[PDB]
Amino acid sequence: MLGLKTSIIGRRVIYFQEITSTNEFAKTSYLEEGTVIVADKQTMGHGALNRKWESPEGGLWLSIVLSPKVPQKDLPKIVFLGAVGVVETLKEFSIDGRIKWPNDVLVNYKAIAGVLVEGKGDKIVLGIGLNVNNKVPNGATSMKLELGSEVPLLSVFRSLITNLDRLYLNFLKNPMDILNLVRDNMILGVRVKILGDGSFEGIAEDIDDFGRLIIRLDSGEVKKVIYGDVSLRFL
Amino acid sequence: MLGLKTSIIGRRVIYFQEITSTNEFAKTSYLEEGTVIVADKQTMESPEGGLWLSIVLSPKVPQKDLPKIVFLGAVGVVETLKEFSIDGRIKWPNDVLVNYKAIAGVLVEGKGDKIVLGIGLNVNNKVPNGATSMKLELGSEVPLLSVFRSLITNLDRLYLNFLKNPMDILNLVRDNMILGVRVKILGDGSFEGIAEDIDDFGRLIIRLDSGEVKKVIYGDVSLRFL
Repeated sequence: MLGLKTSIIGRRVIYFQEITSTNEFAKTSYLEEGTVIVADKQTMGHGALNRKWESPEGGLWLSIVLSPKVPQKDLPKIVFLGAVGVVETLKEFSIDGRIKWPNDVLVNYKAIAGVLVEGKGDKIVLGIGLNVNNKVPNGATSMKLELGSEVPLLSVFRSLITNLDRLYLNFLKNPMDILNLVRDNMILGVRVKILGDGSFEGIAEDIDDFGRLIIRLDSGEVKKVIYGDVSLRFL
Repeated sequence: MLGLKTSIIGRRVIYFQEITSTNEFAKTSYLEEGTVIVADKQTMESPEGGLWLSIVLSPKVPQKDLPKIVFLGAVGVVETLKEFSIDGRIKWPNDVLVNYKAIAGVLVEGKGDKIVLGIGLNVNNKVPNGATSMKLELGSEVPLLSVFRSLITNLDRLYLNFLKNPMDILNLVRDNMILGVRVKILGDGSFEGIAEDIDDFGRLIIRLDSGEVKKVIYGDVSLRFL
């Protein structure tokens, strides 16, 4: 009854009034490629680095099952499809989102969405959490706060699924393309600090052909940061 | 993202751009009670524009009451049609007509612990000769999702009350069914008479011209209006 016209993502959609985690369900259940798992609220949701995700009613919480037949080295870039898809959807609603490498989307430096990718067998699960009408933590934002009006949640879902399907179909053919979209929609030219062991600071210059963040330290040294188990802060 | 607030029916919803049959998927798959299977179209064809869904139910009521599940679907559809100002009436015991034109059909299949309630309703889809749709009745396209929300809400209320008071559904059927007219019952041969009412078991009571009264149990018979 939803009348989705996408080719792969959205062929099937499993909606839950409540769920522990859309990503966990997607990982442990046999689902055909393109299946979208979406819930009104998550009781045990999280994002990258297992950062607890408050997923109250009003937000868009979903996961997508993908099994891309692309070279092994390209498989990691799936996370960027999510970030770019969110940026494209936000633009349709007149909101300018920018990517905080590698998994977050900010609006005027305020967090509005997060992406996470996990694996189970040969299946890849792309998880996305977008603040729409839900209440958000101080410092964060939502489509509702940015527009000063409630936003039809289903309309956001339709828009995002449409954008993700388009990006995914092209990814299967031209997998290097997504990096260019990320590059043009990410926050660069500013100082950042990579947290954790061997912590360092420098200017986030760009991302390379592997999606690694290229940072120029004040000494002139150039470091390439792999995305995945990385924590970054804007200075 | 749908924000359904129902108690059981609609706790989960599995949507398909296309499927062979929502009833077959529901019967075959491991699904929890209340899960709704809905598709834009069924290939084995229920065309795009219609509301094609199946609901997984596990009612813990006496076996003598289970035959009444089909009525939950028929009444639910009638209530939704009335919400859209369409006069749907029940053709005993599983069809809904508008001025004698088919607009919806209900199909229940079960094996005890799992009963599948299937419903097909013509909304914006093209329909066969003699049938009608919500779009044809209202004169314009009807938001399919709005019909879905309305129906799911009605079915959930009807189902929850049925679990506690299985007899209540019968009065809603009587109040919304086509009666007082001649019908032909086809099965082991056939007979004709006036459809008088439904009894406490949901059986159709027919008065033959001879005065004989027959009680029809659905399962291996078909009803035809004359």
